[PDB]
Amino acid sequence: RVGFFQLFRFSSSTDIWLMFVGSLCAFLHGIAQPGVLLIFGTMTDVFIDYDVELQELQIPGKACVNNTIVWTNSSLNQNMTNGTRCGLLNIESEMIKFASYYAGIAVAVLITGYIQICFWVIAAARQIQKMRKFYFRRIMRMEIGWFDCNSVGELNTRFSDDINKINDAIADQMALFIQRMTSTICGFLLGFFRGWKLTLVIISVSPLIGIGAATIGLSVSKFTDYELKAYAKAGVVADEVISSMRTVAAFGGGKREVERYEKNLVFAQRWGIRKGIVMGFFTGFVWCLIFLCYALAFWYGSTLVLDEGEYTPGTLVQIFLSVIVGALNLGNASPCLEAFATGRAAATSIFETIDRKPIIDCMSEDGYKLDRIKGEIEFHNVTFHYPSRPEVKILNDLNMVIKPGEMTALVGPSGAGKSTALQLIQRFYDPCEGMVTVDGHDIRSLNIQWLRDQIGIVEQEPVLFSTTIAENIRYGREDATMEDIVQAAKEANAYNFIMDLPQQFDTLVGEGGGQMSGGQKQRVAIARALIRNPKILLLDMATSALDNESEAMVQEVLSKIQHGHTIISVAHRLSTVRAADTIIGFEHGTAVERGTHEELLERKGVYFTLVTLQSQSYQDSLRASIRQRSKSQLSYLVHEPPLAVVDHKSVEPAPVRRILKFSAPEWPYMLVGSVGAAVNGTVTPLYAFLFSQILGTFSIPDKEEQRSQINGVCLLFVAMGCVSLFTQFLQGYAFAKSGELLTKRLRKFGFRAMLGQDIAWFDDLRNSPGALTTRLATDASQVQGAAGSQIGMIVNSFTNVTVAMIIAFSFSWKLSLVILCFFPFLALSGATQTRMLTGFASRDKQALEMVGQITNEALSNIRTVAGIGKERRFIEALETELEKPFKTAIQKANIYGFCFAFAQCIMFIANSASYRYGGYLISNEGLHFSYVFRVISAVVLSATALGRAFSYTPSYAKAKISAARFFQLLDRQPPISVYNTAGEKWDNFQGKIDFVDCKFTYPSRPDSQVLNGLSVSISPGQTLAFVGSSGCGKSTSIQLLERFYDPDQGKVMIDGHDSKKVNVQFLRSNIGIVSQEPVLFACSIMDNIKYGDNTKEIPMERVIAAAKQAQLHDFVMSLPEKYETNVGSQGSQLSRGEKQRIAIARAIVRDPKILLLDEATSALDTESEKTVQVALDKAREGRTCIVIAHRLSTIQNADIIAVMAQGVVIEKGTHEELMAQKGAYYKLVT
Repeated sequence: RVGFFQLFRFSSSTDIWLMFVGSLCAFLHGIAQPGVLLIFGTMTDVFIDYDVELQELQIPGKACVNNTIVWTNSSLNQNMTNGTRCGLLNIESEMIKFASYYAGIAVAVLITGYIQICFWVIAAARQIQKMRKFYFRRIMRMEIGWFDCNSVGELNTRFSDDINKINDAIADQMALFIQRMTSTICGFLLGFFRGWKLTLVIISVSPLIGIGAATIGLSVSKFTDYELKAYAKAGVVADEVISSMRTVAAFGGGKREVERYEKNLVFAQRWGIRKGIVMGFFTGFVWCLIFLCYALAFWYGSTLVLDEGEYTPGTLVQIFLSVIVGALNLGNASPCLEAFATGRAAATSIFETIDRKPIIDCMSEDGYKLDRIKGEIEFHNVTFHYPSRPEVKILNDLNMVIKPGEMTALVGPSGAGKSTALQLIQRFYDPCEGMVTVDGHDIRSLNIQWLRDQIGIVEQEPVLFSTTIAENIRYGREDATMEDIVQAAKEANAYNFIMDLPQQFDTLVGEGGGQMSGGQKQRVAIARALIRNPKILLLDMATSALDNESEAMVQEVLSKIQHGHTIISVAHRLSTVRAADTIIGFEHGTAVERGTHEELLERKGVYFTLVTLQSQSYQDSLRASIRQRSKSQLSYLVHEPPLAVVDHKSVEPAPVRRILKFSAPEWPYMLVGSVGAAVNGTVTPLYAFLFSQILGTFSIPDKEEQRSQINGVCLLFVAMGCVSLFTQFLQGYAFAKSGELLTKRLRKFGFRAMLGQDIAWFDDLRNSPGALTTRLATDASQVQGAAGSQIGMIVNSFTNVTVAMIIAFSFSWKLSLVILCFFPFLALSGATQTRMLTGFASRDKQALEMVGQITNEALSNIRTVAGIGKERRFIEALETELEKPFKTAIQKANIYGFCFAFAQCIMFIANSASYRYGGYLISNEGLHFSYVFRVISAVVLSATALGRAFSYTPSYAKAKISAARFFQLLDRQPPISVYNTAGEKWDNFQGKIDFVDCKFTYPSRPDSQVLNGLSVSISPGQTLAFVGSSGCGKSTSIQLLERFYDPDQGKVMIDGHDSKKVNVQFLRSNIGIVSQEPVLFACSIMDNIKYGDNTKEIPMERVIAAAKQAQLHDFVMSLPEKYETNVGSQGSQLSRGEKQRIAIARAIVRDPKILLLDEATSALDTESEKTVQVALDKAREGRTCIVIAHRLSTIQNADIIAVMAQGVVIEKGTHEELMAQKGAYYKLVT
């Protein structure tokens, strides 16, 4: 949507110069990497020429008998027919020259790379600082309707993240893109313009590699969606069971659910296997294509192109490496394009909200300004509806006037637009129709900044800012003096309270500061209103948010010193309007009454008389994890060139011992994958060795032998390609299978154990059903990243390194030690880069936290800022705060630039030193020149591989964290284990109950809501009813009788057996519960009814009897499919009045000895209550029932009752004798 170059719209001249210089330096640096190969070609040509000369000089004196052609004295004044063929080439001098060239290139790369990053990062930081301050300046000027439409929760995200995305888009990423694009262009150009036949030939094979890479890329996304579609077949079961855990526990259906989940994990396992197969196969295919391209390139570059005489070996090597480098760095530019797209997309909202012109805003050009106003204000035909929902009219032809120097009160229903009238007179909105005037002038065309200065409002709910009390009061008026603040506090009745504080007026009083009671906050808000001595005072239900004592105290401050200046007040309670000079009533958004107390007492005064009479979900996480893991595995496609230059850049955690011990059962797959990875690691140094071998053959004098050896090496390349294909595919498949098996096992055990935890474990907010589902789906999958792939990567890197070191030390140990000095730096470059980057990002976010704090404080209560406070102060405060992120950004620029430039330049220094020493070795010791290339390339490639090994940072730690989260679960021993052993069982269950003064407080809930002193007993067959308060007892007795919780103190006696001694499952097998909400399962009606005794089979006749007893048999028979009809989410919606009867049948079918009717008959209508009450009453025949009902005594008049509201029971007996003793039961008939 937004043009990419629009992102730089805030660039200044200094920024333009910085970006231009950075781009120039990036261009020069990018040229360096493919440009160095030109020197390498001539270096290898010199090596080969010297080797040919040296091999010739070993022949035994050809010219010592005859003149012949090319002997030693050809360098001297002798008649050798072919001319100079010796002496003139001093190898050491040439190598000195080339090492000097490499050192110079290294210095240039260092300087240019540093400047590039430094300048680009600095320019981006400056531009985004300016952008953020401008964006905030624009928000604060939006009309409040714009804030009604837009949520603060997303404005904060726009301010924090979206601008960070733009930063990433115009930050160093642009410089890296420029460098890599110029590098690849030069890499291809220096091939084409040195040899075009070979360059064209090796390019012509590129399309197949492109197809392979594109196939892998498409596969990532395709199989992400396929996996998500696959696992949901079990995700639905998991979510269903966990979201309704209490019913499953009550009916003991855990085993069936576990089996159902196990039966469904297979689809996800299968799709994981297939994704692994595909990805491994295509990676192997790409590797095979790479090696076949190598073989073709070398065979063709030899035949008819080098042995025929067109090229020199140096040109061949240079062309090949230049094309490889170009292809590699074209690939590395892809992340920059993704970053550019993300930035271009994210900038749409920011720029549109920056360019938006506000309807009404703080300004001085809005027009007229009055002086010496009477304060008189009036309305005319005002009709208005909130722009967030224009469907509903709030005001309708409002025509009312407030006289000056007096008070006016507003009364009426809350929905009569009572308060909205206030927001219009401080001009939060303009009326849709009509006009509002003050002192004879329309509010529009009157300078808003001046207008809101005359008005002073008392907020409906007090709001204070994170500063001192003195400043919070001074916000009302800037030039207010300290004694003025003291006077305002005294008038507001806050002075005495404030002076009692530990630090008095200077105490911080924000939400982050010392907390205060609501009354004191309202008092200080009133002081803030008063300090500006407003001409018009608005009281928008000040006391509505306070308790009775604070209500009275604040009302005492109000209506006491309020005279001279007009007051417009909305009454929280009607009694307070008695002193108003006038009273205006609001109904259907129009003024009606218009008469003072005596005049509105002309008739009933419905409101006043009435008040006096009455009062006197996992999908996001799973998708992200799947995509991130797929991308992580994609790193193995990396392939550098030999020689040349490297590819610069492509709750506590559990011990790995536990993870591997848990993953033991699938060892053979891991072993096979390890073998595959070992061979794959061996591959790289072997191809470096083959390259060095190729270079050597060009010094062979016998042309036919040279041809034979080159053909042999090409065949070895082909064989290595095939081996790499097969081994890569095998590794991928084996490790994918290991990971999937581990994930399935872990999910099975995790879900199986999750059903064994005590109910209280589910109540914890840390164990929300959404959180549990996310843990089961995502975390169970991430654990494989620490067992399967990690072992393979470790083995791969280890084998690579060991083979490379073996080759290097076998062929030359003196040169290896020289090149080995740079090995640590090459290995640690990438790891240090990544970890420094993430640390800097974390520090930058920590710095942004303060801007987040200030901006959230400003926006969360924009109404207070705009109406009474000052808008400009917050803009300037945020501008001042924005310095810290810029300060951190500058040092990030410096440090990151240095660390990047040094990492780039280290390789060139290594080449310089290594070849400088190799020259000496060739000159003196007599190494074959091929060994120098062999050693250097092998060591460098092993160093790069080892460095890439340490890049496991993003995934390994979180995999261990997930493993720890699962392990803490698996070994947990809940206080009440459904899987516990047998205990205190008996066959003769009688259903006798007895509560012994139980004490209970909920965990994860506040220690209030307590059950205290409950002591009641029920004989078999008698029904007990609980009624009274809506808390502090009643319901919790249901959950204690069932083993959901155990009493904190006291005991519950079931048939004379202590509850804590009875086996949980055996006890729960005899109880039947009904809940106010009849939760059901998506199976058929018959399945739900059969759910009652899932542990055993039952005939259909029992279901018929249960449905008949539940007033359901006839109803279900009327459904299209009868008993087999599907239920719940199937779409066959059934009203609660029917699902309740289904639940009643489910409870009855098991023939429980005890019934728990937890507030049934709470349906939506009286008809449902009538339908279900008969079924409930029939259910209790000959059973011990603990019935709880919200309805009056009509329900519970059947049997004994308890009525208390404090847990303990004092009043107990039949309703008739409860009536006789004049108990609290009378309230049920009063």
